[PDB]
Amino acid sequence: GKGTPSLGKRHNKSHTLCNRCGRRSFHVQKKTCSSCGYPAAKMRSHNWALKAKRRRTTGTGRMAYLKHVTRRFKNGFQTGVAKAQT
Amino acid sequence: PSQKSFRTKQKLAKAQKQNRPLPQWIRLRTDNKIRYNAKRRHWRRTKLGI
Amino acid sequence: GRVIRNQRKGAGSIFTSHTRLRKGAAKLRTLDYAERHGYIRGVVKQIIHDPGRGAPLAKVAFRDPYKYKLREETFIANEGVYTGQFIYAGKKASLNVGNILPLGACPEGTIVSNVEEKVGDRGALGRTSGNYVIIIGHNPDENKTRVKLPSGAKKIISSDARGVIGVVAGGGRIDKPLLKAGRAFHKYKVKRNSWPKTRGVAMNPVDHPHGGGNHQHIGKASTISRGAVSGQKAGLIAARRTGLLRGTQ
Amino acid sequence: AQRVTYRRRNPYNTRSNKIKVVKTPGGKLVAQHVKKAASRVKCGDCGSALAGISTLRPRQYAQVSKTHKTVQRAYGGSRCANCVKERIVRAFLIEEQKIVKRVLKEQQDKEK
RNA sequence: UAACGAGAUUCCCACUGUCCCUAUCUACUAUCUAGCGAAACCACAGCCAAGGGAACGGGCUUGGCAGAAUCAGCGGGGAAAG
RNA sequence: UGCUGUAAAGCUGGGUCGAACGGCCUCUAGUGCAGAUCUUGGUGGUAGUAGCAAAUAUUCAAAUGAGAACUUUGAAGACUGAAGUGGGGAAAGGUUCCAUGUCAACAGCAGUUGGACAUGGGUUAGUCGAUCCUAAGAGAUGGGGAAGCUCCGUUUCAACGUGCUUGAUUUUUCAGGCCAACCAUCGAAAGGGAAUCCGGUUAAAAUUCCGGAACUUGGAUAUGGAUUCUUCACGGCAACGUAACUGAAUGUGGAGACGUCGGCGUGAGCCCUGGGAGGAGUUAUCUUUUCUUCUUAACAGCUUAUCACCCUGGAAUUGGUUUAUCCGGAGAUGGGGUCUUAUGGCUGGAAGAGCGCGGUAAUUUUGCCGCGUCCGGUGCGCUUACGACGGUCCUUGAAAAUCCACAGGAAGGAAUAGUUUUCAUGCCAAGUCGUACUCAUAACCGCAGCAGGUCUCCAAGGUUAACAGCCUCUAGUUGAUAGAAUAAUGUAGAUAAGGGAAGUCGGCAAAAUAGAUCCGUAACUUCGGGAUAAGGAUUGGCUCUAAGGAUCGGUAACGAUCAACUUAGAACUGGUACGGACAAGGGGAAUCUGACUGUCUAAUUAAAACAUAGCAUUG
RNA sequence: AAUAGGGUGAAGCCAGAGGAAACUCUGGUGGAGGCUCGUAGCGGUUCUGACGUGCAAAUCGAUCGUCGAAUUUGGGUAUAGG
RNA sequence: GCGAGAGACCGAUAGCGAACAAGUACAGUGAUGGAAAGAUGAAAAGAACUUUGAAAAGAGAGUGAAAAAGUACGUGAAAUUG
RNA sequence: AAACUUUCAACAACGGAUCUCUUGGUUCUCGCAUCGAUGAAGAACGCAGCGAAAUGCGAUACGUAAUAUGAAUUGCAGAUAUUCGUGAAUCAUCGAAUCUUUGAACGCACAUUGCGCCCUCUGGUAUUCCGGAGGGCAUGCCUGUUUGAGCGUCGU
Ligand SMILES: O[C@H](c1cc(C(F)(F)F)nc2c(C(F)(F)F)cccc12)[C@@H]1CCCCN1
Ligand SMILES: [Zn+2]
Ligand SMILES: [Zn+2]
Repeated sequence: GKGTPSLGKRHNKSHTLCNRCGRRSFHVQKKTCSSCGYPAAKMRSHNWALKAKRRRTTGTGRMAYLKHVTRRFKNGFQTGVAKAQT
Repeated sequence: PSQKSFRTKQKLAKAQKQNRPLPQWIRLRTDNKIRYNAKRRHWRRTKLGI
Repeated sequence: GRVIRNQRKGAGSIFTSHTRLRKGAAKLRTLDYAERHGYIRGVVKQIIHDPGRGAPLAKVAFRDPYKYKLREETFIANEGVYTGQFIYAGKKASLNVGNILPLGACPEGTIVSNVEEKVGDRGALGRTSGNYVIIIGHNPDENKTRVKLPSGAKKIISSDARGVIGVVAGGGRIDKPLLKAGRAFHKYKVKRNSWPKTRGVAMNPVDHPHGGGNHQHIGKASTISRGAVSGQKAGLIAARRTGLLRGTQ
Repeated sequence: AQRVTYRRRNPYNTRSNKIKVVKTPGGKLVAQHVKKAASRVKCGDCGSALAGISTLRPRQYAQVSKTHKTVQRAYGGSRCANCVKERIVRAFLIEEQKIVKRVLKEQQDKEK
């Protein structure tokens, strides 16, 4: 009754893909993501889930801009172009 | 279903292209460690969760 | 224990009223210049059934005194009101069934319905089928009128409060037995989720103060103090007396 | 006998998913989807169906000439003939009685 | 308390393998073969009688005895398994 | 291979192996395993054992191949039996679709086969959906709470328009005229809603492509027609008609827009059937025979209706009238008309299409020619749509976008010319996303190719009350490891002398009854029931008889023609059979208990428990 | 959005008979009901049947309750751990 | 976080979960949960060719210091097995 | 006596222990201060002559410019590629750029590749309609500008 026969009536997704994190944690009826908290301004994160922070944090993606801030700082945040040596 | 969203159809397009065997000229490269594509997926066995 | 059904009704999740089919709120006109100083005339267009109400409602069309417009009002139909009847409302309106008059303009003994508790609230008293308000007397010095409510209580209202002359239509509804659970189901299907009722003595001690025991019994007096708290007020609240009512009160 | 299928994705016998069974020039039997039946224009006074006015689905009234949607009379496509007749007589008699009540009133506004 | 009841109970008619008291028949197994091929469980293991013993032994003591490898059944024991 | 030590252990011979390691004096510790139902990994006995047994069932030959119970083709035998094992979809899956190749692993036997493996191919829209609307509801803003994450509120204590409409101006400035109750937004691939059909075509797509024929919306815009000198049309007593035939602000209405059941009527598709023109089958005998083709889309015109309405007239001797008794001096019957066009007919679309035959071309891309495609009938038939009615409720059975009409009379209009795109014709455009396939005893969820679960459309012949059961046509499958035997014990199913519950806690299980027609039917009762009470008789086949109707023709009470299955009776007849398979109540006399219909412990309790109407009390 | 085919035969209506009246009786018609037999459906009584390392972590077979409403059901939506 | 230097630290069941396409594969509606997996050889020199086989393979041969290193790859213990 | 069972040895299996490594981990110390509306962290989808992943990048897409260096890349192929040279390869360096759809995410909306409006240019006989290109339109708050509102209020 409550096992195999009832498990056959599962064809209505409670969650769909999230637009912020793309993870399929976006609750359809609540219009909220259970993973990242979208559409709230802040990202959902808790100190009681330290392993969850590992999965989605700085360094787990591309860091396409923070990659180069260290290299730009070491040169004093240069403006201009390089001069060819004589 | 036949009636699907663009976002759904776009995820299913990527899933087809990642579902291909290893090109064999890759096994001849120097210091190569990949023997086969380890991320294969069959439709009946593992679901996409899309 | 657990939160009892008494306390679950206040949150109002599944206990709100089913209002899809209702035909509008039944109210008198807003008290305006015409009603305060003279009278305005309207015509009854419809007499319709309002789901959840025993009294039929009347749709009465009035003219807007200030702009070229028609105003549709939802009145509670008094018995004898018909479609095409002219309804006159105001201080100078005449004493005819269906007319809306201030209480001071009605002689003693006048049977009036949909009476205003306060001047301009558009009707509070005697709105259910077969019910009405009797005018007991007037106090012109204090500008007050004494009325008798359907419960038998006497109330003092401003003589400027309005009411509709006659008895609310649809009376005698209670005289027929429902005869069926299905009839009560259909009765409450367009009112609210309050039926059927499980007896509290038939529950477990979590569910109700009356639950539990190796026989079904209340165990303590079912008359509960007025100063008791929510979750305790199950039974006869602040009962002045109990038992079969014998004689006059 | 040949059996038919719906021609659209709706598989349910709803009010807008009604079909007829039609034989085609190919000697076939296909389903033909039937639109919802039109309702008659009715009088604003008595509620009866107005004569002389085409029965169309509301957007289709835009696509027909004016003679199909009206009758050459006052309140032509709005009220029926009998309800217009009562308006004329009531307006005439009541306004006539308004004059008598005025002349009568002026008789009591100058002697008592 | 009429009507109703997959509610509990007693009696009567009809009916019958429920029984006296069992017999016979059919299909699928079981059985044998080709292919395929698990699991529970397992201190070591596996014949009895008495004795004593943690007071009901497969093992100890004293007797009876004791001959390869096995197949189908079976449900006494393993104070069987869970 | 041995030696040393009581021992923990140390050293050594031989084999294997390939890059580091030891003795002694000290330091240091994550330092010694047989157990912890220890942890992780690996391997046994059991054991070639249990088993691979639901869904009726397969067989012969040929081809392919190294290999065939299982692949392909042919022949046969079967099943699902239109409430399908058929043909589609919604959810869900995501390439499972199609072609070619292919068999290491998977398909609990096999495999040359596959939803497996590999390489490629494949989804075409102004008209089908989404998109738009609002539903229950969700939720910004102004504000008000809260330390705050945030909560409340959505007509709300707000100075809330990214307003429109014109004459314009080309001066990219303007002049004004009206309004702003309500109005952020999201919320339906089953509600509402602009518009497409037929024939053909692919290996796989088609209401999407090709051919033809249409339609809607938005824009531009000319010609014809129409109108005006009585400026913004005529006709009809009227209902109202038409090719058109000004109309601002504002207002009023209508459509969108609505439960359920009952019988009736009409149509459509299907079923049934006659003639004729073809084709196929049977032919020992018979059969003017059995089977089969003979079709007509969206769209345009004319015509077509119950209801409703108009004119005439004035009604008791009351008449008209439905299967169902409702209407009429508030105007019936009669006579004459108007309207809706649901539905049918004719014509165009359109025979040029499709279908069925016959004759020819050819490896042949692909064909070419000829003929026919016609005229009816029937009905308590089945399904479905609509219509006019009737019943029912202490139940009266959404909203909005959107479209139209009317009221109003602002403004602008002619004569040598003026207006209008609601009349006809013509020109341009319609973007975005989905579109393959499964929808299930193998494409979804149950760990799986699981006897479970999962919403819906179409529905042939016979028997019959029946869409039940049984047989068959179209379509689809023949899938489920197999072979040989037929012990015990089983599982599922049968029968049984005489007795008939003696068995057992207990008639548990089985048996008996069963359809229909006719007869007969008790106590008790809330008068409705009990009741199919109980208890009896009949039932096949064949040959007849009688009754029950329609349309025409003027004691027409008659003739002519046509037509559906219902009922009743009689004779004969037979191994006394006959609802012959299927289908299908056992009954009676009482007690306890709950009034009844209904509900719950998904997965051990369905009850006397819960609920209920009714009664009463309390605020 | 879905729900074969029968039985029974409530109001209302038509006709006839009896009666002084108040009224009564008979034959039709009609098609009511949380009525009834019984399919699909929904449920799950009994065999305390099968299976019980199953087809299945609740199924299979027969038997059975109910089957036009307090009915069954898709989707949307609301209610969230004292 | 960025950049460096170290250690009486661990040495692939240890040390971070991760020495490897590791927060990967995979599970769950979701929050979350979360592995296994290093080593041929100095160098592919990764076995040409003949022969049996439908093929996988086998037997010769060949490369290599070694095939007692053949990718099911250094050494190759025990259970278990011929 | 065979077979069978058990024990032992040799060889071969099963399996992956032991030994030896180690671009990894862990801990300690030293030095530094550098994310984002000038659009970050993160996500999705794409990009190579032949790529699935990892790594890199964004329609200029395993990268463009610049500076330095000085002859490669490499599994195969190939220059309309290069060698006493503005010249191979190079995240060597890096100061100039590109940066799809998003995301605090900003026209509104978003389970939709949904729906607007403004300016300039352009095509279709167009101030109004349809198509294309480029540039714009969020909220709170601050300073200032302009236009306003209120018998709150001063003057004539
Ligand atoms: O004061 C009495 C009264 C009664 C009632 C009644 F209850 F019947 F509706 N209505 C009255 C009315 C009335 F409202 F008009 F009905 C007015 C004045 C007196 C009335 C008496 C009764 C007898 C006649 C005079 N009025
Ligand atoms: Zn998210
Ligand atoms: Zn009218």
